[PDB]
Amino acid sequence: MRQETRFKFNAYLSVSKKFTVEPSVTQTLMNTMQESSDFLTRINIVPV
Amino acid sequence: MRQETRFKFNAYLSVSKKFTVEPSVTQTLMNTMQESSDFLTRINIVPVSEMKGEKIGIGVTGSIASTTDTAGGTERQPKDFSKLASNKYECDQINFDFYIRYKTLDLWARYQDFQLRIRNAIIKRQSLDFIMAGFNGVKRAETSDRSSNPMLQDVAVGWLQKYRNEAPARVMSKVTDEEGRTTSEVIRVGKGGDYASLDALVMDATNNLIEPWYQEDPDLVVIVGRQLLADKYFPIVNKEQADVIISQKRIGNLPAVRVPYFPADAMLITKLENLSIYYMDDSHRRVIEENPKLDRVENYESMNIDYVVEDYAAGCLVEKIKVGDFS
Amino acid sequence: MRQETRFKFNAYLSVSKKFTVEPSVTQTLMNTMQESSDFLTRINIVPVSEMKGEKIGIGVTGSIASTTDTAGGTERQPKDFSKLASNKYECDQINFDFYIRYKTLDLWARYQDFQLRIRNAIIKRQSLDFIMAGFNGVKRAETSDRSSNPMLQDVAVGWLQKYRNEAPARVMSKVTSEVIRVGKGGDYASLDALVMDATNNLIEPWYQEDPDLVVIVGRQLLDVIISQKRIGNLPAVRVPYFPADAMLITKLENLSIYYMDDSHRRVIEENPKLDRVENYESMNIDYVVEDYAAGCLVEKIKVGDFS
Amino acid sequence: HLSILVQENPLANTTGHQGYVAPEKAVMQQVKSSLEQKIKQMQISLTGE
Amino acid sequence: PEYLQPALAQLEKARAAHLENARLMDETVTAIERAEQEKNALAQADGNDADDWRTAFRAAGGVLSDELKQRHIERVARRELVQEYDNLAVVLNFERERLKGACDSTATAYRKAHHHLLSLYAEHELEHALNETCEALVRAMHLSILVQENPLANTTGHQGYVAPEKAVMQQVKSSLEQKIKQMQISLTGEPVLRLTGLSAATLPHMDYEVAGTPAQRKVWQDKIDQQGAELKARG
Amino acid sequence: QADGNDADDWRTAFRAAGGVLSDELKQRHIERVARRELVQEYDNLAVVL
Repeated sequence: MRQETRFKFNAYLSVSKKFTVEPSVTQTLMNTMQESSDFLTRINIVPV
Repeated sequence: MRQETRFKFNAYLSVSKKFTVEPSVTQTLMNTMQESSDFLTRINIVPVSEMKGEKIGIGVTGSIASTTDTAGGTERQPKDFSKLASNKYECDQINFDFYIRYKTLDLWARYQDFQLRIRNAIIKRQSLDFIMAGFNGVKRAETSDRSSNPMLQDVAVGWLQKYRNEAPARVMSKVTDEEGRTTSEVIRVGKGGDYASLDALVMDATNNLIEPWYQEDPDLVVIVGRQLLADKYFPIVNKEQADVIISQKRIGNLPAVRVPYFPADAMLITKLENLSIYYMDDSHRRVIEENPKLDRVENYESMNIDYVVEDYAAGCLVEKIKVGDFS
Repeated sequence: MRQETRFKFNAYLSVSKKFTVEPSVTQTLMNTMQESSDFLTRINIVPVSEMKGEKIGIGVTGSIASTTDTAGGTERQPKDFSKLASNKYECDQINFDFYIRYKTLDLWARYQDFQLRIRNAIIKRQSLDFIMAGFNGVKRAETSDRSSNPMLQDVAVGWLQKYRNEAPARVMSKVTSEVIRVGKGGDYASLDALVMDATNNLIEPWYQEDPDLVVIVGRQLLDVIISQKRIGNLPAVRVPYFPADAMLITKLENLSIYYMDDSHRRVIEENPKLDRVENYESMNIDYVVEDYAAGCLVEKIKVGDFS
Repeated sequence: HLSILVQENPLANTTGHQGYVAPEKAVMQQVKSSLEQKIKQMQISLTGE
Repeated sequence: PEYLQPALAQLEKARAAHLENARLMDETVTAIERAEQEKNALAQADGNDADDWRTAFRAAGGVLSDELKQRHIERVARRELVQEYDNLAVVLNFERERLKGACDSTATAYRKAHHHLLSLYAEHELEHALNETCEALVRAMHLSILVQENPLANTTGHQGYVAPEKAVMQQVKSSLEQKIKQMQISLTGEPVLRLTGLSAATLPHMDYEVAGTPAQRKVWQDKIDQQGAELKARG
Repeated sequence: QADGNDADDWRTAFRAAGGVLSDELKQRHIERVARRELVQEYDNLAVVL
């Protein structure tokens, strides 16, 4: 019920491969590493 | 060490009593609740931005000095600056939830200035509730019922239970012997008991149990309930012969404070800035409802908190106190 | 007779609280630390540009006037002005070395007012340590491990050790029973007889009638707080750290610490081999009692009851 | 005197540091009360020459 | 007696307990002293025998037969056996520790019981001596009050005209306190000479006092339990 | 196990007789330490086996 999720859901009342919370540096490095190998491409890596 | 932290430290190289981060809603509500009562003023309500991790240190002091022959010999091994006994806090949620009937709501709304009165009333009802739940409350159990636990003994683990099951050998619950593991279940304090009076009790307790560092401190308080304090100061007034001795209320050469709903058969000696409560930054979720099935307007509020004593070696508590004669 | 003192004294032929040789950085830090606590305000801390010299006499009095038969044949004998016993002293080094861990560093870094809180914490933590080592310590060992010596007893020599070591008088620990007694069955009254015997027998007379004489004893047998009721007509105080079973009668300006100027080395290291950031600091200090007069102490007492 | 010698024992004072009345004054107040009660409840007869 | 008689044998029981405790204490002390004084002489004799064997073996060159064989193995046997001889000291001290703890415990218990009995006796005696006798003083004080109440008695004016009751009470208090201060206690009485006197008379009163207050006792007991659970790994 | 039992018994019997001993507790102790030295290869044989 945080003041952001209610606003984001209320606007709904009126794309599934990458998530990209915010473009930080650790995320860029992780994307590079997962792009390097091939098995990491089919798998799902996400930040939290 | 982290990016922003490394920058701040490099900048370090080249009111200070409370902690703030950013102006938000939960922090504002907590600050208001603190300013409401008086006991919450002399305590640390800290906002934290993590569900589990390390606690910060306040009022911790450790002797850090030595001398070493660096000239042709051993090296200099620095001692830790903030290393406590055990430190792992786990914040959890508690929620309040109430309702007003239509009749009472109408009666109140009839007169002006009712919203402000309601707000102040609920804030006052909430702060004292924080206190009452904190000092009591052995363990937390989901689906807490208020049938057989009227003293609010099931919300969350309290400071007393923290001392009980986190750092033993700092409590006193029985008089024992090398052969009698329980020579006395209860600590009798009277003319014939195991002591002379509460003064000697708190005296040898603050002598033996707590560490020598905090032992010599300009700030120590003996938190005790109301029944025991009045039981001690009553036979003084009930005599025939000076009334200032009721204003300061010192016992065992230590100032004494009293908090509501404190258990009557125990007392805790410690400095009043050592224990604290942590709360998540943004978890104060509040919703309204106007269902007519029971013609009542209800509301729910939830907040994630956790009580914590910072350094367990600061104070100690004695439990199961009984005053009598014991001829 | 250096070319500066003759010029400064010759100009005299034609204010007592702070000294301030020159505004350096170690002096500023020392002033800050002494301003932090309260007990350091009443005490005297001074700098000195050399070691093993003379004690700057502050708070010393006496009787200088006399009379002589100048015509009979004798002559006026100029009694000394700064007459003291063992005016020598020294200076030693003491270092604080401590590390902060990364996680806790992040925690402190999250909130506001970070550097100020860190500075105040470290200043307080070392300022308390100065005192706690002052009234204790009997050696100058080279290891000084804080395991087998909980309170600081191996860093430096303390006032209660300088008294016990230099002047074997001015301290009573044996009446002849070994340890003195106090009580109805002891060798004295409760406390007035003992404190009166002390202030009449050991401390010199022309320091007795002083408006600043103070008895100092720990929190037992009772910042700094003063007891309103004087025990021996003298106000009683309690200092934070003190061996409870002893006490000393003296002024509050007779004690002092001398910190060698321009000796303060602070370095910080960051060794990621462990997950910590270390900080070393080294200074040069020595404790000193100004005058061995105006001060005595009783060491081994035991209040109670006897036959 | 025996009562005083008993009361002087450390494990005697029920009251702590506050109101720790001296045993002498305590026993004196006790005897004074127990004597004045008798002197008040009694009367003076007249069978004396 | 006949009212504190059942409350009296506990004194004798605690007395016997403390006596047995002190006896065990001195027995342990003399035992460790004997063990140490014997260990010293045994070590010295071993050293002397070792020196003699070494020089005799150096005399006979690098060859030996029919001798210096049983002697050397006997010497190394003694050297191996002195290990536990020296080891026994630590278990003896650990055994003495809890003994001294129980000694202080029984000492303080006996002291408390004695004080309680003495207090009960003194209270009963004062009550029975005030209620029964000392009645002529009451009528004397009544007559004195009746005299002092007359208006032609108070030499003090309107200021400080203290009531005659307070005056006669202060008078009797002073005249009684002077007597109670100048006098002393004599031991010419069966019950007071039988068991009473000073606090106690034995060796352990305050010297050790390791337990003393119950809190310090608890700390010491916890430390002793830790030490014992540690030592249980060895002999 | 037998060695441990014998060791316990010897230790308590020696504690009983005080800090003095003669004509006994001499062959027993050296026999015990001999067995303690001999069990070494007894345990060692496992690795070669």
